Amino acid sequence: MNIFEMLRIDEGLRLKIYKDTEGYYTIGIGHLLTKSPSLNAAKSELDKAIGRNTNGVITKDEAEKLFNQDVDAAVRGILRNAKLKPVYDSLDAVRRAALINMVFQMGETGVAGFTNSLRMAQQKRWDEAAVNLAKSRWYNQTPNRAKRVITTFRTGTWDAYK
Ligand SMILES: [Cl-]
Ligand SMILES: [Cl-]
Repeated sequence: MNIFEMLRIDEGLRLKIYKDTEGYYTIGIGHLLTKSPSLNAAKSELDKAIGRNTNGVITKDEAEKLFNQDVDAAVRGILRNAKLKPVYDSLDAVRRAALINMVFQMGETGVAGFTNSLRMAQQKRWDEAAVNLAKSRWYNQTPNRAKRVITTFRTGTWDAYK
């Protein structure tokens, strides 16, 4: 298990534009294209991202390409964030993947507002963090995923993903 396989499981893989759980246009392995309700807009963002006229359809390789970029960006976002970096560097490799997952799903910003959970984790108070993380819109809107991510953070193992 690793970050790539972990997110591939949580996000799935779709080669045609689709709407995510929030109703926004997305493609591939959870690559958000736009918050706009315009499909044309979304198609515009897709073509720009891929470098061709896709007509809203991409290949597997193109999808995996975007995924790599997205993961890399996520990580760099964490390291560049003052709120995040210290937590990240305090963690073991498994829990680090849990935090990348969250950023990938919700943005640096969104995650940096789990301040309290962030602090407990820094302190290695796993159970408490777990409970606090669950008191969130995140958990109530996508509970199965959120549970997987939260057990990961809490235990430091890949159990939820088996
Ligand atoms: Cl892009
Ligand atoms: Cl879910």
